[PDB]
Amino acid sequence: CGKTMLAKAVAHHTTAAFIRVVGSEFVQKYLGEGPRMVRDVFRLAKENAPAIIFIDEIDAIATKRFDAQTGADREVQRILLELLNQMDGFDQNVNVKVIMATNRADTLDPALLRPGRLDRKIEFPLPDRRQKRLIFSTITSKMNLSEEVDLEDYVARPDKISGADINSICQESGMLAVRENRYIVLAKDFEKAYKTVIKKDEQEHEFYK
Amino acid sequence: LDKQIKEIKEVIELPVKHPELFEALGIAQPKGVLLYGPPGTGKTLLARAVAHHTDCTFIRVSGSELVQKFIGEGARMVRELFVMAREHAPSIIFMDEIDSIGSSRLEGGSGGDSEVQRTMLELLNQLDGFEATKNIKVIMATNRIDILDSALLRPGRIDRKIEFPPPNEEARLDILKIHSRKMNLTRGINLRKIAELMPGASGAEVKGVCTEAGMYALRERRVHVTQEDFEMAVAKVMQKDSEKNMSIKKLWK
Amino acid sequence: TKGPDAASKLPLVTPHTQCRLKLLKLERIKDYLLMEEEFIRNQEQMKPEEERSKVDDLRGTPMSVGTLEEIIDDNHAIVSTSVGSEHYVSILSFVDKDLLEPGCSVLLNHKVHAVIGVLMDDTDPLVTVMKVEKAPQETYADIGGLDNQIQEIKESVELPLTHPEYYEEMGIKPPKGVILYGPPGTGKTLLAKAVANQTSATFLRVVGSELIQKYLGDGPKLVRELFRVAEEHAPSIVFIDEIDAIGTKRYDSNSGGEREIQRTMLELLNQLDGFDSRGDVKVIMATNRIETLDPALIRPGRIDRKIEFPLPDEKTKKRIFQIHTSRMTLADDVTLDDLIMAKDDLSGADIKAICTEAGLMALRERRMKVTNEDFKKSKENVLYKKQEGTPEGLYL
Amino acid sequence: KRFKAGDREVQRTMLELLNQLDGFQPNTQVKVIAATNRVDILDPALLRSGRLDRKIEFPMPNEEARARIMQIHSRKMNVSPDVNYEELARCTDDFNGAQCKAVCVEAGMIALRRGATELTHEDYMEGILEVQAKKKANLQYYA
Amino acid sequence: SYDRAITVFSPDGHLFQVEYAQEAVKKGSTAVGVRGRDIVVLGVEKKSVAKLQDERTVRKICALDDNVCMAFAGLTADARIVINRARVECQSHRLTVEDPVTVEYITRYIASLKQRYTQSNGRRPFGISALIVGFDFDGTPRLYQTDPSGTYHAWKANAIGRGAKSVREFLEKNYTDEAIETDDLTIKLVIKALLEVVQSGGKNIELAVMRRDQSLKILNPEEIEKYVAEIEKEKEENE
Amino acid sequence: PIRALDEGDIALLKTYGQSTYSRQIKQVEDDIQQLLKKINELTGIKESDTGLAPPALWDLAADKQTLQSEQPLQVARCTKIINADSEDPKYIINVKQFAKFVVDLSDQVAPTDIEEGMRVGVDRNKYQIHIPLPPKIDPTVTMMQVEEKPDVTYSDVGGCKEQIEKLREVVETPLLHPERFVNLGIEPPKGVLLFGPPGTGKTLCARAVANRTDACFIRVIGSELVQKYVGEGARMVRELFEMARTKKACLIFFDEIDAIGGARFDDGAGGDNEVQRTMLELINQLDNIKVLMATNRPDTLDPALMRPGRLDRKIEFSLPDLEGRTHIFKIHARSMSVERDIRFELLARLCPNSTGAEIRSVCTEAGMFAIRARRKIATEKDFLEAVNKVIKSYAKFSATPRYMTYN
Amino acid sequence: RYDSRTTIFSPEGRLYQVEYAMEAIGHAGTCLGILANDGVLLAAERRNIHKLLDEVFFSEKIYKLNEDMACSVAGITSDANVLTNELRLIAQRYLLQYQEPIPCEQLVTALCDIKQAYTQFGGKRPFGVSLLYIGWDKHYGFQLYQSDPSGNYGGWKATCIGNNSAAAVSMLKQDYKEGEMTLKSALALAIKVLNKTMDVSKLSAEKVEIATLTRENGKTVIRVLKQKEVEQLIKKHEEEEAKAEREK
Ligand SMILES: Nc1ncnc2c1ncn2[C@@H]1O[C@H](COP(=O)(O)OP(=O)(O)OP(=O)(O)O)[C@@H](O)[C@H]1O
Ligand SMILES: Nc1ncnc2c1ncn2[C@@H]1O[C@H](COP(=O)(O)OP(=O)(O)OP(=O)(O)O)[C@@H](O)[C@H]1O
Ligand SMILES: Nc1ncnc2c1ncn2[C@@H]1O[C@H](COP(=O)(O)OP(=O)(O)OP(=O)(O)O)[C@@H](O)[C@H]1O
Ligand SMILES: Nc1ncnc2c1ncn2[C@@H]1O[C@H](COP(=O)(O)OP(=O)(O)O)[C@@H](O)[C@H]1O
Ligand SMILES: [Mg+2]
Ligand SMILES: [Mg+2]
Ligand SMILES: [Mg+2]
Ligand SMILES: [Mg+2]
Repeated sequence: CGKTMLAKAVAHHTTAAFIRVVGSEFVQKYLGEGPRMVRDVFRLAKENAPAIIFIDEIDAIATKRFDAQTGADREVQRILLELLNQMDGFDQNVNVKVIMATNRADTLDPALLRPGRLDRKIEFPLPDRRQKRLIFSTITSKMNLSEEVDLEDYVARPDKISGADINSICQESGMLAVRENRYIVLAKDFEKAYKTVIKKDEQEHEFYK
Repeated sequence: LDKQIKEIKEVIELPVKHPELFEALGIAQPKGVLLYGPPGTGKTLLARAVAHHTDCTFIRVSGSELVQKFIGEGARMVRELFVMAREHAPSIIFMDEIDSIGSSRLEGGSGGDSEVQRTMLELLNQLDGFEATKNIKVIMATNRIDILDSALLRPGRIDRKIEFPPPNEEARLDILKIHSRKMNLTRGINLRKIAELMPGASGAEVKGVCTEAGMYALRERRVHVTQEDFEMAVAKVMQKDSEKNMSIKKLWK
Repeated sequence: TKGPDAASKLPLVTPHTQCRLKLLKLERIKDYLLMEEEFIRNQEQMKPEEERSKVDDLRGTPMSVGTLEEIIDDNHAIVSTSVGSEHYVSILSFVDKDLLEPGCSVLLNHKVHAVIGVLMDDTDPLVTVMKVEKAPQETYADIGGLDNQIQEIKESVELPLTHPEYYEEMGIKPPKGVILYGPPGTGKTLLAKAVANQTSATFLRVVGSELIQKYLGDGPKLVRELFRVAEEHAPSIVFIDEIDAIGTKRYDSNSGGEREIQRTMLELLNQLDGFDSRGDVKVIMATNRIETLDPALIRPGRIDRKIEFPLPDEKTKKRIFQIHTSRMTLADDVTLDDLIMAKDDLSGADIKAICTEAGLMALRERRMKVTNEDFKKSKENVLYKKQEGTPEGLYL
Repeated sequence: KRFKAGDREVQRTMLELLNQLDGFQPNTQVKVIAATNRVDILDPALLRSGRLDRKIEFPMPNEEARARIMQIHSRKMNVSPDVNYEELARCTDDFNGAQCKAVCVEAGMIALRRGATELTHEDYMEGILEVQAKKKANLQYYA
Repeated sequence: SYDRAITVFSPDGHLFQVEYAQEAVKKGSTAVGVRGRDIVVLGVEKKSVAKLQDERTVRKICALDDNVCMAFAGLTADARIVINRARVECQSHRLTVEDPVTVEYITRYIASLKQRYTQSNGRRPFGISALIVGFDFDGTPRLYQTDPSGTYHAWKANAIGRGAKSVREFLEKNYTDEAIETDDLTIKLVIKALLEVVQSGGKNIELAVMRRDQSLKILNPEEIEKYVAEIEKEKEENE
Repeated sequence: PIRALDEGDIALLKTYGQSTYSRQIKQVEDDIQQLLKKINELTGIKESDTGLAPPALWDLAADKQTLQSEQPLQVARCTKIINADSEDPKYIINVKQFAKFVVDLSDQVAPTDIEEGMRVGVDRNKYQIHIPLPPKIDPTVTMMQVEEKPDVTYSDVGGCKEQIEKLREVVETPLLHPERFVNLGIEPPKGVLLFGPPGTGKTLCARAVANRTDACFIRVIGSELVQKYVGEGARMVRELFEMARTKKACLIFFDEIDAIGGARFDDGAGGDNEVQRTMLELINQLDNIKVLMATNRPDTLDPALMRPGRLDRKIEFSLPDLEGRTHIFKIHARSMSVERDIRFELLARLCPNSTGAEIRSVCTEAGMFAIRARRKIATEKDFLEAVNKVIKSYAKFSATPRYMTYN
Repeated sequence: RYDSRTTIFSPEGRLYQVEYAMEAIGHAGTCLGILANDGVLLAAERRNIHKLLDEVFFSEKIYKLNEDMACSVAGITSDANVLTNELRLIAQRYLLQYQEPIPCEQLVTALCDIKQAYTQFGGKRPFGVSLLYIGWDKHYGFQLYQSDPSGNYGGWKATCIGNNSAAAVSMLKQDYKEGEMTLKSALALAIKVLNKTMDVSKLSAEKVEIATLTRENGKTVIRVLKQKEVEQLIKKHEEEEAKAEREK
């Protein structure tokens, strides 16, 4: 729904020092390397201030804390605690903004959802009939579309397709037009591709419904 | 946190500034404080306030700074941490997020911490061990107090275990008044009413409410915040996640 | 055998009411210390050469330290330079060819490498710091109760040194190796600090975490050096506090860092009971968890007495209170029995914290004389970290 | 397998080895063989076309194979003519060839303990019981 | 790993699940019972009033039959069931055999009922050990002690619950023939036996006495208080 | 309302009620502390002599000549001889850590004295071989072998007669009577692995072997075989085995094999593989030499090391039976001052599933109890008390309230 | 760990599964019985007060067992349903067999006997529901009985279970009234405690349920108060609360 793409746009539009780390990158072995990596990330933001830290897929290492009974969960909880300490601790970092992207928003630790660490909890919902039109218009603005291709008949369908699904519908329609050696995407290709990205069920098992 | 500040000054400031009271009274000097409570209450803000007026070497050991990949290195770093604190005595070590290193000792084996355990035991001996320590005090702050072992929370290491409960109405009104001192409040904005609209607001959430009330004026290109700018900002910061399922919600009568 | 390098403790004064006789005893100690200072300073000042001078010119400055590896001839040897190389050095005349032994640290001339001295007492400074030089000021009279526990530790580390005839006339080998285990805050490290205050033997101390190192060979080598120093220094006591750090139960670890942990543990086991019998060196280990230690480490033969320190009893708690309230100024209405009778699991550290807190509440009310209410308050303000965890009213 | 650590020396040895296996083409008289008890920890780069290839498979001996193996390692010893090697194989399960020789060695040793020249079947049975450190006790509840 | 089943023997022949059943009684309130010449007195300590609950539904000493009574320990949940089963069994035995039950027979029944619960998987043992004391023997007083395992023993005097070791150890040194020579002295023996309470309050001691061919008589908190005062006056001799 | 202690309250608290001698006593105490500090400073540096010989055995005039004339020679090993024309061989020498060089002889030494692989001594300037050197003897491996025979004999090991005979039939009998093993054609096992619960007598049986050995017994420390520098453990074990081979009838005893015998796993990013490769080199050496190994956890050893090609025999030291427990009691009570009525058979039955070390502890603790009360003879009553506190106090719970089920 | 089965005894002798069932009542609803002569009441709370909940029962937390017995419920819904079905069945069995109403305690004893049986026999999860009982009999009159998922019960004068049980019982002890416990005072105390033990303030009438039992002409009328009388009760409590602020 554009969580990563908005951070990409911010990185393209920032005068600060963008520092992207993925949540899975902090899960390194050799205990004392993950929290140390968090310490290095925040320190690196500190000297090259102003700087922005984008931590994508934080649900990997920022799940709600619990009574860990092995070094496995103890280390990931330690990474979460190091994140909490470096984002808001005894050393207040100035001019160091943090963007953090998750797909769950409820497994997150309550200390990390504090309005002193993650102030703005922006929600990226599935595009509606209005946002889908804009997403189609922006993706297809570069694509070579036939005049008979009216985008409205696809944005008015009630299927809850995401922005990634919209981009899929566009790219695969262009791919299908390419396959037939045609340099213009026709409405037939759009309709054919529209059926292959919204039939996500496919397999199922017919008894869960 | 007026009571909490006064209770924490009886260990940090009083034993250091006037040790003669303790010697004359015939009691040992309190050594450690554990600031526990729900997140966003002031357990680390109090550490910064203490470090601002301390006139002592204030060491900060926050999170997993003593957890090193090499064995016997975290214990070495703790040893040199307490050596440096002694040559610079009186000194105060603040250990934020003590759950990172001070969790309950797990059974040794395949699945179980053993090195962070070892640096933890070195710290345990450093606070209260064979060699008595002088003019060294620790204010380690945590969120979960039940995950810490009995040895790290035993007295002689932690004399005072100060709790940071969520602020009450007369306290939340105070938080609303210290985080809005620089804010250009209008006339007729009853800060107590907004405090009354935040039952159990942690304490950092009050600052978040103030910040969002200011934000609601930033998007309108203003400098003054009205009562409606706060009331519509309380519902934003103080948002709640419901079960969103009556079937689960009626599991229990 | 250099002899027991016992800690230097000044004589105790035992008026504690701050009376004049306390000042008289302290002033007597001060006068003797001043006289000793006068003696040494006046010996240096009053005190106002051809044979050793030629030797010092021959050796020169600096003077490297190498490891002897081979005595080729009576005048020729092979030493290892402190980087790891080898050299076919010459042995000079002033070098005593008896102390020249393979493996010992030899002094080498800087310009023309040649053995010019033997460096005995080359102990790693990570181990020379392990020795206690200033004894703790906690005598056995500073512990309330634990008479059974004190007697067990006194028959293995003090009695075999004051009356060895009792052990030898009967046929025993005196217990060599005791483990101090129990709940946290019961008096184990206190007992260690108490024996260190009464023993006449060198008292090496270790938290069981100084003897663990990042390097591959340093870990077990340090415990070997520690036990070599303990044996070298005549009767000795090695206090390994918090032994749970190193001596945990062995297991097939898939981590190299943990496999060395067991490897230095297995050298602690060897240095306790191995092919070569130990010397006159007792070992005192302390841990909060005896169920986690390796069975071989706490095996009889290595550890002979398993001294248990349960949470203090009512009488023991009453004695601990008086021990910790001796220097207080108690009011006439302070009947301590109100706090002792409580069924709460009150450890000795808990008692000391109650005393300190009870004194602090007196300063809260501008008083240097603590009353009974101060104690009843300090009990509640200090009895945290344990809350109340028990089964509900199931059992009658 | 691969993992600046101190293993960066044997790594060069292994890579030089890999270079020489791929350097020489087949049809020449430089056929190589390699043996290992754990291919689980072996770098699969070693097990690639042009390198070793043709992984020969060595199983734990079956009953008939165990009997045969136990027969070979007793030819130099004065074994009695009446020893049922097949029954020995039945009583020896989950046994590698090294243990299938150790049983013969232990049977001879036990025969020496008994002060006998030829090895009876009971000596071989006691060797089977002793090769796995088990001690045979006549339990009373069987009868 | 030999303690998560009841029908699994430990390498040293231990039923560790059975042993853990004896931990429940050690957590229960102290109950003492001594057999006298004509008055068999049994007492319980640590009443532990919740200051908001009526004590009638708290009762721990219950009469299995008209001439036998029993005080238990451990958890009350199994105690009530064994109470009902023992009552039904003694009534049934009176039905099939005209002679009413004796103390030993009811003790044997309770022991067998517990044993059949400790014998099979899928059934948790009764976590109580009850003091069976009564005068139904028609002339000779007897008191018995059951165990959660299923073993029943006959004692001249016993002590169960939290404090069994201390009360039992102190009871041997002062249980002799001269002490039991008098009924009042016999009940006073219970008085000093339960006097070693956890807090030794003296007001949480409930003692019941049954005599030869008499009925059960739970001491009211005026006769119990009077006996406590009398014991204190006797104990005042130390001064 | 915890009112803060203002300065006026502080002064009154530090002054009102003070004993008149408190200030003077405290000043005297601080003076004592400072005086102790400075006096220990004035004499803390104690002389550490550097092993100088007595002045009688001094030759300073010739010592200076030795210093100026003789030169330090770097110890090297001649890895190869080139023999360019059999007259200028152009030897190649390894200087261990420095580098590898192609050098020639000095005119002093003869061409035929320097044979391939032997240790050579080179000068610091041109690295010419000046003097041959004897083969390397390791200063630590030389100390590894036990020069002093342990005093404990075979009669001091009780309850393990079958294990003792199984150990002897491999360690001593093949070394003293190598004829019974040749007549039947049996290859004598060249190694055993003494394993069992801790305290069963694994190491005691090794000291008993060393006492009656007739051989060269080496105690492998295990700690030394794991060095900081890479490859030094493998070199240590290699020269250990080489020295063992040079000696006739050598015995090697790797006590606590678990230190250098852990199960193999890939841990290249670290020093674990160093001791791993030392173990592999040891296995290579293993597969007249007999090898001993003892362990209390034989399940952690590598299966390759436990296969009967390196350890042909595996002797299990189980807990002694009753008859062996009485024998152990008698051995450990032969020197004790006991009364001559002791029922050691009775004492053995009160120590079920007990190791041979716990019986020694019981014997020691009986005399401990007989010392606590001033009795010079340890009667039977003390032995029962010693058992109740050594064995019963730490065997299990098995308390009386839960022990009324066994009768 | 020793909480795999309900029949497993811990090494300390604690039935871990039982105590897990016991502590789970904290997730149950708040129902309390106040001290009262010539009457007795229970005060329940409706967590699920969603507007889309049509109300058909008006007694979702209040159940009537006999003609003179009423009980609340606090636990799993299905367990409460089956337990109250067994309650009514046992009460009617006693009425049929003896031609006399169940005398309060023997009904509670019957439930506790059934409940403990699940804590002893394997394969059955312990009933994780605790429930108050009120009633009247010719033996002891008005009684208040506390069920507990362990099968343990107990007579009580004032107690509560569910969310904020400790606060409710402490507050009931703060103003604990013995003897002078008229029904009006009991209702006022119930509303007063429910004002604090429930997090939501102002005590909305639709979210609070009171059931009272009174002896009227030997009939033992069991009453559930409608919205109007609950509204006037909370109004009375509100007017009383206004006077309490005169101290400042
Ligand atoms: N009692 C309070 N008074 C004033 N400001 C407060 C208070 N509690 C929180 N805040 C504000 O909220 C912020 C939250 O940070 P704080 O250090 O208090 O968090 P914490 O949860 O207590 O600790 P940690 O960072 O260790 O998790 C503070 O920086 C401060 O600005
Ligand atoms: N019997 C006792 N008499 C007097 N003081 C006691 C006694 N037992 C404990 N204490 C007090 O307990 C305090 C805590 O230190 P102590 O050495 O007892 O800890 P410990 O039991 O070794 O702790 P840990 O288990 O954390 O290592 C001591 O300062 C001492 O004053
Ligand atoms: N069979 C035995 N007969 C007599 N004494 C024995 C016997 N077994 C053990 N002991 C005594 O117990 C002590 C235990 O030490 P020993 O070296 O034998 O232990 P170990 O079994 O090798 O232990 P670990 O497995 O911990 O290395 C011995 O020194 C000896 O005095
Ligand atoms: N508003 C949008 N306009 C165009 N493309 C979009 C939009 N939202 C999502 N996408 C497409 O969805 C894909 C997934 O990106 P994004 O949603 O940012 O990452 P994530 O799935 O992790 O949130 C992108 O390749 C992007 O092209
Ligand atoms: Mg993303
Ligand atoms: Mg913090
Ligand atoms: Mg300690
Ligand atoms: Mg050994």
